[PDB]
Amino acid sequence: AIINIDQELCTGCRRCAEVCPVDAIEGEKGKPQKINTEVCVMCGQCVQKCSSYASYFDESITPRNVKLQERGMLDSVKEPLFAAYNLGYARQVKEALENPQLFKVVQCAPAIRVSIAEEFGLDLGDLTPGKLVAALRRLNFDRVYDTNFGADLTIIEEANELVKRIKEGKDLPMFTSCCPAWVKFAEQTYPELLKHISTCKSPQQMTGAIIKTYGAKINNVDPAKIFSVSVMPCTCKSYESDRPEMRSSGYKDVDLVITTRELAHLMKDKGIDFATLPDEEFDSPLGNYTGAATIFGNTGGVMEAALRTAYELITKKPIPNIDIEFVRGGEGIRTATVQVGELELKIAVVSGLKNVIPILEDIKKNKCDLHFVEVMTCPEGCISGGGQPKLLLAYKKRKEALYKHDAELELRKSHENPAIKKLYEEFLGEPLGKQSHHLLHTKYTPRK
Amino acid sequence: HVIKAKERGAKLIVADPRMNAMVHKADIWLRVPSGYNIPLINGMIHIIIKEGLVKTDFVKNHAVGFEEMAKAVEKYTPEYVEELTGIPKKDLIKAARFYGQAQAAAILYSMGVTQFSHGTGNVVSLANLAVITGNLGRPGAGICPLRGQNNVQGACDVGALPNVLPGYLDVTKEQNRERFEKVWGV
Amino acid sequence: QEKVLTTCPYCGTGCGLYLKVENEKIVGVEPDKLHPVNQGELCIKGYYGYKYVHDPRRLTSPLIKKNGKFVPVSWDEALNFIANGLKKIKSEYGSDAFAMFCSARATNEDNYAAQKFARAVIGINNVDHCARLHAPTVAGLAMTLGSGAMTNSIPEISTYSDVIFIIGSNTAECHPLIAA
Amino acid sequence: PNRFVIADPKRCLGCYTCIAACAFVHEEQGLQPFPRLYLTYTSEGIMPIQCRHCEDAPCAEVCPVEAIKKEGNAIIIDEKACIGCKTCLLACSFGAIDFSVQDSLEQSIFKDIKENLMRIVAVKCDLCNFREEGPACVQFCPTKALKLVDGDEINKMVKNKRTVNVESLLSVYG
Amino acid sequence: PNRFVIADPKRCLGCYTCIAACAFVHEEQGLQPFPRLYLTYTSEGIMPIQCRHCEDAPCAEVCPVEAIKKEGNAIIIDEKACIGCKTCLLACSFGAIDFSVQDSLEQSIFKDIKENLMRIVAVKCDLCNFREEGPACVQFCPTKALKLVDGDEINKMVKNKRTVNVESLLSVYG
Amino acid sequence: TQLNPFVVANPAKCIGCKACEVACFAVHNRNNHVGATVGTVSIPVIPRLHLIKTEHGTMPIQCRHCEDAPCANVCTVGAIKREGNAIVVDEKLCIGCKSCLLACPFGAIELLPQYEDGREVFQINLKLVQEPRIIAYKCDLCNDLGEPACVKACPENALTLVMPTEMKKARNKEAALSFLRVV
Amino acid sequence: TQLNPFVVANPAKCIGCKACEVACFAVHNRNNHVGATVGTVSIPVIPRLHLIKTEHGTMPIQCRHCEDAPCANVCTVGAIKREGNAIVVDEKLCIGCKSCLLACPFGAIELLPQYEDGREVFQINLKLVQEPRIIAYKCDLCNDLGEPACVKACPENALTLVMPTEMKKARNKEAALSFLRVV
Ligand code: 402
Ligand code: SF4
Ligand code: SF4
Ligand code: SF4
Ligand code: SF4
Ligand code: SF4
Ligand code: SF4
Ligand code: SF4
Ligand code: SF4
Ligand code: SF4
Ligand code: SF4
Ligand code: SF4
Ligand code: SF4
Ligand code: SF4
Ligand code: SF4
Ligand code: SF4
Ligand code: SF4
Ligand code: SF4
Ligand code: SF4
Ligand code: SF4
Ligand code: SF4
Repeated sequence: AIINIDQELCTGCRRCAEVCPVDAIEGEKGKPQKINTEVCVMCGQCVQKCSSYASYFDESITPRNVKLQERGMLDSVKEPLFAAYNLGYARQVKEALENPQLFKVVQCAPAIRVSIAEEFGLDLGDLTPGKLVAALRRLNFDRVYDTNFGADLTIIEEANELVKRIKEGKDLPMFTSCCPAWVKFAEQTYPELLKHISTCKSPQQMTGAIIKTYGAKINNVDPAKIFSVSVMPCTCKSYESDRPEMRSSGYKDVDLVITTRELAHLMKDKGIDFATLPDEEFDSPLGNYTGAATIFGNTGGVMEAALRTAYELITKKPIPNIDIEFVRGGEGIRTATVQVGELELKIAVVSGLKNVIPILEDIKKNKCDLHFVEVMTCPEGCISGGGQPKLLLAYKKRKEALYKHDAELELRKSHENPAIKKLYEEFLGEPLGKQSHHLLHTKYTPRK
Repeated sequence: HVIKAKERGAKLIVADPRMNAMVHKADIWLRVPSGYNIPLINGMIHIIIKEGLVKTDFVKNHAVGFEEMAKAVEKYTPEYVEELTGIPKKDLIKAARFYGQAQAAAILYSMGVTQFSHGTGNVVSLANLAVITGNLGRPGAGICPLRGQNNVQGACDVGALPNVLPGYLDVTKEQNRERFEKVWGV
Repeated sequence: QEKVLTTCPYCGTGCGLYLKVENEKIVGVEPDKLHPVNQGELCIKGYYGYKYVHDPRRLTSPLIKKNGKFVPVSWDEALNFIANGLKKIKSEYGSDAFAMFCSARATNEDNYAAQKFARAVIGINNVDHCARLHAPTVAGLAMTLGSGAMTNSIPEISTYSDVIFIIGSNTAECHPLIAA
Repeated sequence: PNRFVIADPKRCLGCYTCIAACAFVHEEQGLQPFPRLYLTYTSEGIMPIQCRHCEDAPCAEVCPVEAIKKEGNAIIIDEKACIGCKTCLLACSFGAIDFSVQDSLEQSIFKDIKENLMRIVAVKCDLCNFREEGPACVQFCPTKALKLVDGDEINKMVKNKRTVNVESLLSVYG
Repeated sequence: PNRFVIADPKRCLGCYTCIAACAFVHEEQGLQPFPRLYLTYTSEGIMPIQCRHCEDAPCAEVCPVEAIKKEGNAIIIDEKACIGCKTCLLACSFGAIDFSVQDSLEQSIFKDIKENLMRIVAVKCDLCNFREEGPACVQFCPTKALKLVDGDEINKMVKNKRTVNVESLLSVYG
Repeated sequence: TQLNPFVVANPAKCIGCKACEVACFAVHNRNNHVGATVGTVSIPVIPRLHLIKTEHGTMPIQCRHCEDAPCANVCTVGAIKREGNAIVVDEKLCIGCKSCLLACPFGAIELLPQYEDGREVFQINLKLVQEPRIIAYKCDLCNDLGEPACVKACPENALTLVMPTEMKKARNKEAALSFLRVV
Repeated sequence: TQLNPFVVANPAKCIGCKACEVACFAVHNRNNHVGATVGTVSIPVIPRLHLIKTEHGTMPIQCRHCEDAPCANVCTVGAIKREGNAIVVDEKLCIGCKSCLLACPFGAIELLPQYEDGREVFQINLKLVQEPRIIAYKCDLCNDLGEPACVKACPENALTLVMPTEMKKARNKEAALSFLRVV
């Protein structure tokens, strides 16, 4: 299991039942509940809504030392333990770090650099890339990479996929493939529409696949001892990283993921302070990205990132489409119209998972034709995922910081990155070029 | 035993010129100066007579008279003893209410009244109060004196006074004198 | 569950009454729709006089007084004591040693048996009941009309309109169905 | 509107059967064992008096805890929330509310029955809405003095009296 | 928390046997014979006073020779190391420490008994940890006024009072 | 056990003269050196019934002496007890736990400082000055003393001591005579 | 002098979600490096109001701020003082006795270790380890800080800060208006 509910601490307040879209929480108005783990999409918002915290000044419960073994957390955290607990993977990361025979690489998501700063008494939403990378290299990690490389890769792949699908339209209302809880829900309840969803992999999986077979070629390390851990703000990528069909080049692309809170626990356990450390830069070969890949943490940023190159793919003329403010919001479903290549596209972006059900019907899809739809299960995007820290009960600071980081960089379109050009001219050739179908494409066939 | 009887249903009425551990645990403290308990008990009898709480069956069936004590207690009024003793007057009414409507009442007294010159009147008045309330010959009610030594009672059943013989018999009677003359010895 | 026809014993009118019994204990009482006297409705004592038969204080064993206190004692030796007491008093002073107080709230067979077993066993005319205190009425009516009891029948007083003359009116709270 | 019960004093013997039935039905149901129908003696006639279900109540307007409320077609006391503030006893014109106290019973046959058989709150005629049969008082009466009046029986009686008056005035003299 | 003992003043007769039982039991083991439980006469009530074991212990913060220490769940005075610097007496708010001097005994029955029967360091109720049985002051009281309290009993009493208060508030009015 | 009486006002014959509270204050505080004369009163005035005036006239309100009294039940310490026929608060054991003010819906209980022997009564350890002891004041129906003093002091004779048993019989007889004269 | 306000719960609108105690702990302990985020909490969690659930539902229990407070009277050191409109305990003069626990009938106070600057506090002379200093904990109505944090954090607004003076006037007016409209 991943999401559980302790029966010694749950009080039956039913609050967490009012936020998960699947309603997998079964119980009464009182008494402890239980998670229907066979239908849960692992979104994580039932964790952050929990507020039972039973202290250790009484001996009527477990002695709080064996509890840190069940939850999988570190033994030197001394933070309050809640009821709706995530499963912990920090101990296995620590044991892998103890072994000096593993060429260790780590990945950074475009929502950790803003989230981690609140874990050491700083301002909420302080953009700290340099401190994060310096601390990561001080955590005995041999290499640090950014998952935004795979974000640029999946932007190019999805743009080419949309250009291919706009000609001789076959299941044209295609959906984005960046939120694995959305894929799990679509395979759970609406199995007949799974071919609509694009066959492009999540950015972490492309990054891991490139690390395992291309990162082992630019270096002198065999692709058998590499230990890859991705830091994702999500109680959602662990299920994504252990599917039977989610491996390439023989081995797993991503071994096991850790959220922001587990990274903070590892940071505190090693006894390294955060404010004193200076700034540093990521590794050049697989850490150079653009601002279009930076806005995926916020909701709807995939749309600008895809359009900034889809416009050039369709019209073949460079005309500015850097910024749009009509698709940026925080709730419900948002719609827009785009005129490109003497073609009109009706675009929608959905924050949440329930708010796809009105536009997923076989009758409603025919009446709107939904030329491109972007979906995020967690509200307001991955900046409000399960990996983000508790808030003792805000969101706008993180998204404003991400947009400021996008506006600060001198590279905006996700096409001018020299690393992507070098990768295409050396290893992959052309997109959809009988090589990406083995490394960057998946077939969504659980048929659940 | 007295304080263990306070099973949320007992009523303690204590009268004491001094201060001890018993008066601090009683709801009613009828503190009276020494030697002024005779007007207090006379007013007690007067109040319980005036309220009409007298069990007439016992006095009619066993006692020889009722008006004899009424002739002596009607002289003393609650106000008369109020300025005679300097104590609140509502306390007497409350004590009468607690003593009268109850079924069993036990009266105790320590060495303080026994070592008094005029204790005969005190014990006679206490006996009269016990008779008039009908709380004699019943379990949990009656006059309950206390003895200051272990074997005083066994020094009364046998001869230990110059006017008594073993068996609660008086030596002034010649019949008891001739009752034991040879079995006793000389 | 089971219904038994009985006559209500609380007053002298007499009414049909179904003793609705269940698990051997009375659970209710019902009126008889075909009875000619009450016509299917009863007073307070008929409807709620069944809560008198199973009180927790019902006398459940014979007791005798030996030294001033009653003691639970079986039937046969108590009958021995009664028999020898009656025998000795009859031997001493004859058959006038007792006066029989037969109940007015018992069936006619009880009174007949009491009379016979006070007259055909020891033999005396000392039988009485506590319902004499209407005694001049039976004497007067016998001396006037030769009839010692009721003349007419109750349900005929309401079949058709008559003139009803009441002497010493307490029928409204002595027989709550005749006044009905 | 509301359903209630009325007793014409022509056929009431004062036999105390309706009062005892009303007490004992409520006792065996699980509510207060006290009767909610009071027998009153006057200079000319004896009539039982109960709660004529007032359509404005003058009762729910004085209850501070809001215990008295209209349910179905009757006024219900809701004994569980009643606290004992003797305010509805002031505002009842006919005096149809008494309180569950042993001393509230007058000396009669019913008192003897209830003492040979064996919370303080305001009890009122609830019209026996919990019982599938009709009211117990109207059903156990030896002379059928009480009678239950509905919303439609009032209209029928009004129409009958009105038609009789009109026909008599027409027939005799215009 | 620490364990201590309290006496509800409702059932204290002033019979002077708890103090003598405390004195002689401590005498027979070889400690200081003087008692460690005190009796106070007040205007309203008679209650024995003793060393409620201060969980922060202001006694040990002023002792200069470091002769007061926490053992088990009690405070121990370590009579072998006390010198008589009457500084712990100035810091004890309840005044539960007296000194082994014959003049410290007041005229009562216990003084007469001790006189007919026949080093100066601070003495204090050490809760009788040297005896396998409980305190001698709690199992000798003719009225059982004294009672020992631990952490578990304190928690039970707190929970009981809180639950009773909540149930009363729910039952009456929210 | 029988019904307890309670004094009730009469809005038709009340003016708002406040001459019924002063009698109550003067009759309860005989131990604070009052001699039925203004000038011997050396303490602040505390009545038991409270006069309230609104658009539809004015009237005094006080404790109705409930049988299932919420105030008695919520009092955890046990100050409020049904000692006599009426309900009375006890001044020795009250601690000022204000749950009474959340229990009574009429609002006939008010928390005010105590005054004994003509002086304010202070506490042992509080705040650097001392603080006065606060006690709950409510009507006790003059049980310790004689007949009620708010009555016999009302000039318009508005306040009445009603027993809820005789009033019910009177109303029943009135209704029976009114209905039986028409049928 | 004005009556001490206090917070009260509404049991009909409480689900026992335990989001009111966490806010209280997070708002008092700002000196222990808490940054409105779990992860910065390096101390045991200690609230001031305690949730309790019985078969008739659940609600929290907190200090009632008694006027004649027994917890202050019992304390011989005098650590408990009334500083403002609320009664507060002093964490510097507490000698850690437990006579303070035996007084309060509501049981809203608990003896727990003190935590300052994110670490346990240690005494000077006891036992070979040091026995941490332990202080009483009770609700102080957030007098040093702003408005109460138990209110404004409850999702259902079951907690309300009640002033026991205006309530009596409102109940008096309501009772008068209800009585005038009928009689
Ligand atoms: N993989 C992936 Fe994504 C990327 O890049 C994350 O990391 Fe998101 C975030 N932050 C999460 O979870 S998933 C959905 N697309 C937008 S962002
Ligand atoms: S993980 Fe998400 S969907 Fe599953 S129970 Fe929790 S909140 Fe609901
Ligand atoms: S939020 Fe926590 S305590 Fe409340 S029902 Fe869900 S798991 Fe239980
Ligand atoms: S928004 Fe991100 S963390 Fe949340 S379910 Fe989707 S992919 Fe997972
Ligand atoms: S009138 Fe009543 S008491 Fe008499 S027999 Fe009939 S039911 Fe029984
Ligand atoms: S049952 Fe009928 S006759 Fe008997 S008292 Fe009641 S109303 Fe009168
Ligand atoms: S006695 Fe009961 S019904 Fe009457 S006003 Fe008071 S609470 Fe309401
Ligand atoms: S109790 Fe009286 S006033 Fe109230 S509804 Fe019934 S009859 Fe009307
Ligand atoms: S209707 Fe029912 S409750 Fe009302 S008086 Fe008749 S029997 Fe009693
Ligand atoms: S033994 Fe008990 S009753 Fe006797 S003096 Fe000691 S505490 Fe008081
Ligand atoms: S008298 Fe003894 S215990 Fe007290 S301070 Fe001095 S040495 Fe320490
Ligand atoms: S001697 Fe006094 S100060 Fe020291 S622990 Fe005992 S009671 Fe506390
Ligand atoms: S615990 Fe021991 S030393 Fe302390 S008072 Fe009791 S008998 Fe004396
Ligand atoms: S204020 Fe006084 S009377 Fe009211 S509940 Fe508290 S202690 Fe009892
Ligand atoms: S104070 Fe209020 S609740 Fe208490 S008895 Fe008086 S009126 Fe009733
Ligand atoms: S009845 Fe007596 S105590 Fe009550 S308000 Fe009137 S005068 Fe005051
Ligand atoms: S004395 Fe009478 S008229 Fe004057 S305020 Fe009081 S109740 Fe009203
Ligand atoms: S716990 Fe603290 S505040 Fe309470 S009595 Fe003891 S020293 Fe005083
Ligand atoms: S701690 Fe308890 S006794 Fe002290 S003021 Fe708060 S509720 Fe009252
Ligand atoms: S008022 Fe303040 S201190 Fe008291 S419970 Fe609420 S948040 Fe905590
Ligand atoms: S926050 Fe509100 S609803 Fe939740 S436990 Fe606290 S009082 Fe109850």
